[PDB]
Amino acid sequence: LGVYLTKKEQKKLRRQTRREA
Amino acid sequence: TRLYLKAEQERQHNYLKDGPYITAEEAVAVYTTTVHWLESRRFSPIPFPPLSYKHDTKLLILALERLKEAYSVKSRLNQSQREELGLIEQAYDNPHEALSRIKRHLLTQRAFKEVGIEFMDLYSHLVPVYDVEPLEKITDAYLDQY
Amino acid sequence: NIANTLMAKALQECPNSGILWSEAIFLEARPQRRTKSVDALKKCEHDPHVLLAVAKLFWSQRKITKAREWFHRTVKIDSDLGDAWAFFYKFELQHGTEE
Amino acid sequence: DVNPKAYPLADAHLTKKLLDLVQQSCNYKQLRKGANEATKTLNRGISEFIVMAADAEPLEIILHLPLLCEDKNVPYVFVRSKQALGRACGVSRPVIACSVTIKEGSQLKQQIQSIQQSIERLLV
Amino acid sequence: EYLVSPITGEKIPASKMQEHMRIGLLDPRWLEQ
Amino acid sequence: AEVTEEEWLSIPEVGDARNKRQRNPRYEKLTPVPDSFFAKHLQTGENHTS
Amino acid sequence: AKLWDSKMFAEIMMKIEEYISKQAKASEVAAPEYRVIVDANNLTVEIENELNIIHKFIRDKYSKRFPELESLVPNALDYIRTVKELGNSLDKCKNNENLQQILTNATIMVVSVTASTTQGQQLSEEELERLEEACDMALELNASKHRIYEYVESRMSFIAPNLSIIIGASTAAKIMGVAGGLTNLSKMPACNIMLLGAQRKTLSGFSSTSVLPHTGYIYHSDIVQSLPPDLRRKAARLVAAKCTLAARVDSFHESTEGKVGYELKDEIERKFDKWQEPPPVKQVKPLPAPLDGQRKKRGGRRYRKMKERLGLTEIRKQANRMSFGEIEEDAYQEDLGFSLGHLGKSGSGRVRQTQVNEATKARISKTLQRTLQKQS
Amino acid sequence: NVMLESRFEKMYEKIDLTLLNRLLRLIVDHNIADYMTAKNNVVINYKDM
Amino acid sequence: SYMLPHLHNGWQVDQAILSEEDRVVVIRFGHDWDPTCMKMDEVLYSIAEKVKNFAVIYLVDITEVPDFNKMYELYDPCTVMFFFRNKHIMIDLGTGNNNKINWAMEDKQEMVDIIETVYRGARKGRGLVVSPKDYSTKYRY
Repeated sequence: LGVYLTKKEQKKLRRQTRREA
Repeated sequence: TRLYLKAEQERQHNYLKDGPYITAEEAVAVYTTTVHWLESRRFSPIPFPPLSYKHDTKLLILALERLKEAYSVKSRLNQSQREELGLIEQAYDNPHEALSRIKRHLLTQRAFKEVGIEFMDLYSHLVPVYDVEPLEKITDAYLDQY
Repeated sequence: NIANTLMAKALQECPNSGILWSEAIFLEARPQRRTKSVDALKKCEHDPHVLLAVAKLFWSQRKITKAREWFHRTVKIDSDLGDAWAFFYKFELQHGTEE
Repeated sequence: DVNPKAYPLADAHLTKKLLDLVQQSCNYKQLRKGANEATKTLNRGISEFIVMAADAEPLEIILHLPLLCEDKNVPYVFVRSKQALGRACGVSRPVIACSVTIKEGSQLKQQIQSIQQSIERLLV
Repeated sequence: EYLVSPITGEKIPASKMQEHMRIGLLDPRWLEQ
Repeated sequence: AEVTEEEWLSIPEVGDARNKRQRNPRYEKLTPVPDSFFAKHLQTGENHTS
Repeated sequence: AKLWDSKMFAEIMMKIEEYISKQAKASEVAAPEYRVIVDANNLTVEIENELNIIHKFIRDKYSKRFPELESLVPNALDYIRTVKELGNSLDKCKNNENLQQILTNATIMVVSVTASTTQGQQLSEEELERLEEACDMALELNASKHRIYEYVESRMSFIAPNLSIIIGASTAAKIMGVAGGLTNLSKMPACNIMLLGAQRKTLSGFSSTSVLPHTGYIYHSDIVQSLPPDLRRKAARLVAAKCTLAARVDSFHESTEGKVGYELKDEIERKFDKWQEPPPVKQVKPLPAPLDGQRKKRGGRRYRKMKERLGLTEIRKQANRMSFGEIEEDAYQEDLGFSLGHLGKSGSGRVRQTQVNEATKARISKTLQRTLQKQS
Repeated sequence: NVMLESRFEKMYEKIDLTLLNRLLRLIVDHNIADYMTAKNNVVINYKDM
Repeated sequence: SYMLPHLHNGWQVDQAILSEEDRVVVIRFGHDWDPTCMKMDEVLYSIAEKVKNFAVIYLVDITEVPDFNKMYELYDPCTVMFFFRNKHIMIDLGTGNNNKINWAMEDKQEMVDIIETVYRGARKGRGLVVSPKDYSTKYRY
């Protein structure tokens, strides 16, 4: 089953997506 | 400055290991002299600054004005100076919360941040100049005025 | 240990119970960490001799002023049971000054 | 499996529900991560149930938690990996013990009661 | 033991998922500095 | 003279102790004094009449 | 009176424990060895639970002669020894050698100064058959506590092999006896294990940092004291954490050969010599080159606010103008050469007073305001 | 007549903190005197040491 | 002194002046054993890393390189010459001589001050720059 990454990497991944775009 | 602070380290370390240089006998003599004097003068002890004090803001106003006198003549400000002026002007804006903070510091604060030192040279001797934490300066000044 | 388990189960069942909360800190909890149990009991607003339990804890800690203040609070209408008055009388008779 | 000293060890069916409850309590600020904080919650009597991991190699570092739960009549259950529990708790580091505390009028009361019921019928 | 990668949705070894999350989110602009 | 040939190769390269925020500070902006001082100075220089 | 009769059963139990420990020196040259440790730990807990009440009785009975000394000497045994030594007449404090063996010179002088100004009155002979009896049994109970301390320290090579190697058996005994047993402290968080035997030492007009605050037996252990004073707290936390990690192992009697204890000691030493590792090589970046002619810049709300903060406020710009041929009285005696110029000057300027601006108001930093929020 | 003009040599340096606290508790309540003597006891910091 | 790079013959110093276009070449002519030259060859040590972006420092022993003594007047014990893109940058001090700093100074900030001023005036394309400080005295009092 999957795992639930924490809010720190939530913010990090959102920042990666937005900077990428 | 380096040499004097090395000598000061020597003296403080010597005091720490040698304990007090004042004997209990002379300490008792001085203390009993003082208490006899105060009782002879009928001096009532200074009370703690109450929560409801009529002159509470007046002393705070004087302390803030005194702390700002060091910057009254100034053209350019460093970061620490800007933060200090911000602290005094904020305490002027909200006197009640600032005085509550001061009372809490006077009642339950015993650990303080390191205070910087330097020296001003008169070319005869050296006068030490101590820099104190900007927030604690306000409390110290209000205490001094009271 | 059986008494400790029973006290824990009783606390789990209707923790708002004044008598159980008051008699937990003083009986089951050791003098170390009793203050934490006292605070946990004080988390319940009602003080049916719970203030008396706080007074007993303060007296155990040998705090004369705190014990007197709590007993005065306990002897009020909050803990108006006669146990608080008897404890206040005993403490005043057992006070260091007894004036 | 890996550790025979695993009494309430749960399988891969209600583990998902347990981790969902852990995440929801994280969103509600309703858990205390770490063995020490779980022990403190058990001592304070406000812990409702604690979940630990059977991957901590010296399991006796956390084998006092089931005894403390037995003393306080608190449900307790194991999992199969410390990394999953840690990541579900809301922190990256592997966690070997977490606790779920109380809240007045909690929206998680029904699910936490269901989890308490599910664990309590799995001891044997 | 297999887990599911939160970022790519692909079966991953359970032993690596820690450093997998450490390194699969490696910030792309870090590479230039 | 009695130091081994490898021990001279094992000399450690000393480094600085202070951190980045004290070795290499970001330039400290030097702002003017708030103008409330200019007003207060003249305000203190006005007297009453009675 | 009641306390002395209460200790009688404890005295008999301590005598039985003494007989067992003396036999332990002969039997180690159906009543196993571990139980002789468990019951001894229970007995030392009981003698502490009697020492506290006898100290309370001593404080209550001696408050008539000197009501302030308990607030100056926090430690129990120190209080019993001090009240035993000073006696009713307090003139035995000047150059007193046995006071020094109990009290710090600073607290010696504070208690002497308080003895000068005492409102207490002398005690009768009846008070001297109670307080001295209580002090004697207090010293006897302390002697019993140490005499079982040595035995427990000797036997923690067997009862708690993992915990007795990280901190040493001595501090191990000091932290297991006061915690109520290995099982008790196994249920105890490392944060609380730090404060085991943490004396609430009365600060003698000093900074609370000087007299170690929140310091426990683990902070006085040999392992932590080897480190510089700055790292000790950070070392105390780690060593207490690994101490409870070994304690939970020793509670259920695993790794009796000390493999987990050695592993925890290795981890502690690795963290210690990582903390003491010298700083690495830091490059000295050169000063930036002098700038070229021009560079393109952005502009918006941020640039507008920068121009507002650094813009010439009308009161500032009015002060720069300094008139001409108009002597003015030297304002600000403490530093002349500070003239406001046309600000408030009858030479020229606006009829209305130059109103103060609001953009130039002093402001505190974000992190400093965060400190203000947390401090309150 | 005789007239003496001197100064207490090293008066500031030779002030024992605990004795100062005891003297200060006479005129002011204990909390403020303790605050004073705690403020006096504080780490002095130069550029490096 | 000994730490800074050294030039041994006449060709090397001319190359060092020529082998650079985007910095300033600060050459300390003199004798590294001189008490005067050793006074400022440690100031030039303490700032060699700082001014790496816009300055390179070479040392020259006039006895080892007796080719520029007559042309550049190498007869004071210590001399400092600034070159930019193969052009001697004259600098106006408080002293009468405006082609060199023939005295060893003491403060590590003033020398960086002078070097940066030289670089700033050389990017514009000047031949004589003006120092910030005045050396018609020593400000001793």
